[PDB]
Amino acid sequence: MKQGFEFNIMVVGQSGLGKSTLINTLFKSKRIPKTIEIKSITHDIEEGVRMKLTVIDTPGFGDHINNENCWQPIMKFINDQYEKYLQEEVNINRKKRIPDTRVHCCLYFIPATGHSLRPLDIEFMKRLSKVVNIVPVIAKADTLTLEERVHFKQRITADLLSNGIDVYPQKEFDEDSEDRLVNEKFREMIPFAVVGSDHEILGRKTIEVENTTHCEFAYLRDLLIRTHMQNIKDITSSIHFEAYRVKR
Ligand SMILES: Nc1nc2c(ncn2[C@@H]2O[C@H](COP(=O)(O)OP(=O)(O)OP(O)(O)=S)[C@@H](O)[C@H]2O)c(=O)[nH]1
Ligand SMILES: [Mg+2]
Repeated sequence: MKQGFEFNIMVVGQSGLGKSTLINTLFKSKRIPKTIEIKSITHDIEEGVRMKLTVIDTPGFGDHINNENCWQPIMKFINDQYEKYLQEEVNINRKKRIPDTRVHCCLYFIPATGHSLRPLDIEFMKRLSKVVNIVPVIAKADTLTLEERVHFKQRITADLLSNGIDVYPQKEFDEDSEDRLVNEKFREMIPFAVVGSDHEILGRKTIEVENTTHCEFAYLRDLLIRTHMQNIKDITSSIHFEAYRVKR
């Protein structure tokens, strides 16, 4: 006795940052081979209401000498979903609901270098933010100490700001004071410090990934699935998708 709400999360980042590991971690909260192709993974989860969660795994980039050929297949997948949705909106014969395969949210994995963002990730996120909602994440946050994590977060924040990378929740979309407070609590977490679960409590040789004090994956999951879910979709539709509609 519930209804199905669709939600699409895409993981993006360099090779071996724990993208696939986080996906199975995220689904198992309700050797992984090398990701060579873009794969969508869908499972129905009942958080009172049923949600049709789809997670899109992507092959890592930054591994070659030229990475423009790596930033292209992901941009095509995003726009193709924007294309598949638009071909059904113009479809005047269609009596049925449109299935939403559009990427609503996109996690971006940042390597724990402990320094400023590299030109690659900067240019990549600037492209992605222009066509989709990005949520930057500190890949393998267990790599860093407590002190280093604080310093790294402070630095990543400065880059997004200095490079004009608008991440969710974009400040230009805050309605009132109550909307801003909840959004501030989200932005203060960016970049989210996540940890993939090695075997099984979902732990990491030990580090409980579902613990809010050990890492921030528990917060990120609930915020994206429960708290910020509908707001992301609304911005994906009214802002990002309309930007695509006008271009074509
Ligand atoms: N220390 C640590 N290691 C992790 C974490 N998450 C994943 N790993 C390790 O990283 C390695 C790669 O995990 P993986 O899922 O392959 O990243 P990946 O991006 O899929 O590799 P690729 O798909 O981009 S080519 C695995 O050996 C996994 O155990 C994490 O949070 N902390
Ligand atoms: Mg992978």
